[PDB]
Amino acid sequence: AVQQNKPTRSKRGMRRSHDALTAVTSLSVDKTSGEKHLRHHITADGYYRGRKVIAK
Amino acid sequence: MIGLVGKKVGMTRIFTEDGVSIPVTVIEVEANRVTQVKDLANDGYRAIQVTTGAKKANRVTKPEAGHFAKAGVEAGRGLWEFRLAEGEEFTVGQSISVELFADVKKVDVTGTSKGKGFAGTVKRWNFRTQDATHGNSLSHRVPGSIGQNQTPGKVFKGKKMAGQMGNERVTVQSLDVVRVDAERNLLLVKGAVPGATGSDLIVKPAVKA
Amino acid sequence: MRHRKSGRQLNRNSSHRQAMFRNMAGSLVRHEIIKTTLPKAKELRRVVEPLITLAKTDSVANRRLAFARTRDNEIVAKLFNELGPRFASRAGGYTRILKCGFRAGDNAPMAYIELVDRSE
Amino acid sequence: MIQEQTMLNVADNSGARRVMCIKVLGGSHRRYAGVGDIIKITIKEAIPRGKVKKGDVLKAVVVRTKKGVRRPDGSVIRFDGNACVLLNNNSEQPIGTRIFGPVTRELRSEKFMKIISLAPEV
Amino acid sequence: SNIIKQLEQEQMKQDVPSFRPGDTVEVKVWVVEGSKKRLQAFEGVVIAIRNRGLHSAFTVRKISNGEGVERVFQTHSPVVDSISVKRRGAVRKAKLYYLRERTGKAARIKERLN
RNA sequence: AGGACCGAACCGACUAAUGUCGAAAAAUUAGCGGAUGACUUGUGGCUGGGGGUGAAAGGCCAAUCAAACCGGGAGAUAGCU
RNA sequence: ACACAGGUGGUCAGGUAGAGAAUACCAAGGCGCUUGAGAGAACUCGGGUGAAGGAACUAGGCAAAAUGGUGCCGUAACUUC
RNA sequence: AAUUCCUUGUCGGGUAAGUUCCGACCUGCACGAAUGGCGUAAUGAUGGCCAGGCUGUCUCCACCCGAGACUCAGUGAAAU
RNA sequence: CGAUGUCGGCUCAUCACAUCCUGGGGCUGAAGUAGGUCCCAAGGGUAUGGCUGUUCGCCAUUUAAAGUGGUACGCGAGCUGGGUUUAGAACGUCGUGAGACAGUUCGGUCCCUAUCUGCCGUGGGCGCUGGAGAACUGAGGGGGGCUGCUCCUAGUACGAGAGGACCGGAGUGGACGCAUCACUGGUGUUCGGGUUGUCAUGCCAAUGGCACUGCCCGGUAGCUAAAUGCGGAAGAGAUAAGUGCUGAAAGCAUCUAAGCACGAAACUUGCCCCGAGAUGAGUUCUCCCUGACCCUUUAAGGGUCCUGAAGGAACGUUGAAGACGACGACGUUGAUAGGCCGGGUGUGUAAGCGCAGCGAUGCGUUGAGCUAACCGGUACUAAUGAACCGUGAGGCUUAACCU
Repeated sequence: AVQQNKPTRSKRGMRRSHDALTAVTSLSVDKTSGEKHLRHHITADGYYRGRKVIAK
Repeated sequence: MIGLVGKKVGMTRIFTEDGVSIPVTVIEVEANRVTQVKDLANDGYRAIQVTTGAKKANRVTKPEAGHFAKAGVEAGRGLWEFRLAEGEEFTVGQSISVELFADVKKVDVTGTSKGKGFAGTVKRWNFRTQDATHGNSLSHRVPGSIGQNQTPGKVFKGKKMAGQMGNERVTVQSLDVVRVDAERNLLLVKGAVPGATGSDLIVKPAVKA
Repeated sequence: MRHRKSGRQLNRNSSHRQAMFRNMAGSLVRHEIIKTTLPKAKELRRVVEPLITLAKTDSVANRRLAFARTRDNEIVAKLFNELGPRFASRAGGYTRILKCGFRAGDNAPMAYIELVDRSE
Repeated sequence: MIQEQTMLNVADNSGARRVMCIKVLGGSHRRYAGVGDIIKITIKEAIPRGKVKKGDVLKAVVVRTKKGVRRPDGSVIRFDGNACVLLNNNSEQPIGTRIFGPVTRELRSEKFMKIISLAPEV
Repeated sequence: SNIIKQLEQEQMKQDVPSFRPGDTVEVKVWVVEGSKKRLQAFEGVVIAIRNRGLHSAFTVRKISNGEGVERVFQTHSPVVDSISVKRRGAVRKAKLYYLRERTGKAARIKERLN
């Protein structure tokens, strides 16, 4: 249940090929506050689609 | 010859006069319409392309729309096709109905089987269970040996193992048509056809006879 | 293979499961707004919302159910008196779900759940 | 739903009380025997002075199964015990004379007109 | 489904007398013997009722000349012809299976008599 | 009265499963045997290596036993690798 | 060797049910065991249930299932009585 | 036979079918009298065998409840 | 020999043909039926128990048949550990003894998280020559191919008689496989109910918590089988063994050397599935984009500004789709999910209250009350407007047709 020959650098490079972590590459600006936030996510401040929901 | 494209609507039964409770699948078959007709002139084979149902304007793509516009038939979800048999003829737009089957004896149903998902050998290939007692360890339902030894030193292609059961374009044959109701577009067959109620089905005349 | 099934296991044996919803029930009513992981939130609706439907019609019988469920004398008092009449008109949809981010320590997708009224 | 090792009951005054199915007949690897089937049974419990005796090995036909039967309507007829009718191990021809309990309409196959002629029911 | 249901009531028979589990019932069967299309009877207590529209079906247990025989019956089946209630039993459980492991005096059910 | 019976603590360790780079260098879960006695346990003593002790297995003598461990003869000897 | 499911003698020891220090539920009191959130595939561990049949399994009824309490009735071969 | 190689000896019982088992037979390869012989109530986490009960042991497996396995986040080995 | 785990069983098999069955034939000491024996043929099929560690073998009972071998006497990084093959012990036997015996007997730790190949599934990248969307052709590959019995022809042909067909047609079975919950059932710790003990909600009443879901009874949806459908084929081409026609070599004869025709579950098709990464990357239909400018080793070049289309992706609601990806549906122009309304289904006459009774409890109100996933509707809640990716008419040569 163990490796026979030690894999090279070339291999683990290929194994790690798909480990790329894509970023959000998508940012939503509030129509009212003009803040950057995730789509379908209340702003960091706490607004949402114009509304002041969090009240905090 | 060419069949139609129905839809699985559920399963019911018909009590004959004597009480023979013929279990039947209710397959609604709308009026399929021809959109594109292929010929040996271009494609070498003669066939007709049909459609049924309807889509939404917000979900019908530009490429799709133009194709339908070329035929002037409203977009029906999907586009199936049927090979012709040279004893017939067709013209663009024809709203072909379930009328075809009202005369056949047996038909053949094609559809997508239920998606069982990743399934073990016992369920996928009916492998016989190992004894779940008498000292057996951690191997109550595993496949068991899959090769011989050094001589062939490899696993033969085609070997049955665990994997994906379902979603296969299965096909049943020789199914007896029970009764046909053009009134509400009902094709009643005797049997149990593939698919989940609400999943599209291709029906066509029985080949073997 | 859970085809067509419903509910959420939530990595909790049933007795433990019905436990928190009962506890999480009053909290949602006691404070009218709470923070919690999203999957739970979607599930919480399937419990508290039907509870409000119960209270709409005041009756010795109903009150006992509201005590049978939620085992809370107080929420019953908070129900049948305030939450009952306030939602008299709305047909369902007595709750709101807002996505709020991710929990600090374990990247759990928190989300806010609050009563639709939420306005004094 | 009879099979090997099943312990049945005799449906006639044949000469036994309780029997055992040592072999389903007909077809290779046959698994189960139902109402209309011929099975090789031994005898496990005879009546003191019957026409047979403990330890005999002769063919028999079952007549009632706790598993029941199914008709062309969907109905079933579940009995309350597994009962069989003894036969001569060479040429069927039921051994006993009088038959207890009902049997079934699905047993008439022309080689049992003796049987249904005796059944007090169904 | 609109389709199925409209299609269902087509065959569902109407003249079915109401009854409850535990009620002794007389049932007539369209039994046929080659040519002799007879109307055999069958009377046993109802031990379970299933209400699935066209698929509704009950079952009765009769202790006839020997031992018990549990025969189910597709309610809307043409094979059954008539259904007469004989005695309305007073039980308080939908399914009466527990009658199986008891017989005689240990079995006798109560009488409802309103 | 009882090396008496049933059965907890306590003592023991027959069976099965898990575990086997384990939670653990011998345990766990579920059942098993004894349980007023040739019982079991705390504390302190005595017996030491061709010796001890042993209801006796070559068993145990600090995770080590057909001859303990530590140091020294001693860089033993090795027609073998 | 570890913040390790192990091992460590003595003392006190309530309520209800129970023969009982068993056990089930609680009190005083003390904790949720120092990775979590989702999903709800094969497969493995612990479990629950199961039509008809009921040891055909298998080296072997291993394992499970099953029986299980108090009081009265009744109880063989054999026996060192 | 805890002993018998031949041997699954031969006969009887038990089973539809018994190289095991139980009772005899003496042809004791190579039993035998305190390295004890032959019996024996009771006892036994003892060896073999049969019967009742009961059951997923099995025909032949199906469903479900949980803990992993799977994915996201933090930490992060090992044999080779 | 700085390790190749060794019998048997379980599981999974795969190949050969020296063929047990099924198929086709020759001869017969072949009437018929049933056989003997030899030839071609490997598609498919090819037992259940008793006894033993058993392979084997014997026996009981079946079957159309219960094939013979190769595969490290197939298969322990898949299981078992009965046998053998340690340490304990005893019997017989050998030896003065320590001990010894394919002589016997009882007991006796079976480790490994899978890098590579292989294999079963499923994805990402890029290529396919402007890009995009769907639908296909189809090279090639795979699965499947079993057979009994009963009846009719016909008690006919055959035959002293008894017995008893070929060819051909129909029904119904067993085993195997596929699909599906309509029926019969199972499960159904998210549904209803009964009930033991104890604790708590101030107490009664009414409920909840724990005790394997506390123990139980039934049970929707799904899933599933023992349940319910269908399948193997008919037909065609080329043949094997074999039977032939015509016919010389050899005036004859002869199936063959010319020529022509028959002839099997085998082979190629026919039936079903995958499949254009088939780089030989195919075909069809449709949709989208037709702006300026410098630089230069002026080359299928590099660069800047203004535009970014079709479509896609991402996000959210999600699913009879699913390990993750992926796949299907929906995104206010909405039925995608939850809830709500109505219905169904299941459980079985709630609670509260009045009456009779000393009480337990019964009775009326009531087929009520409560109902998971189910069906039909309803925007009440949640699916935000935009942004992100993707461009700005698509090389050279040649030929046939239009300028």
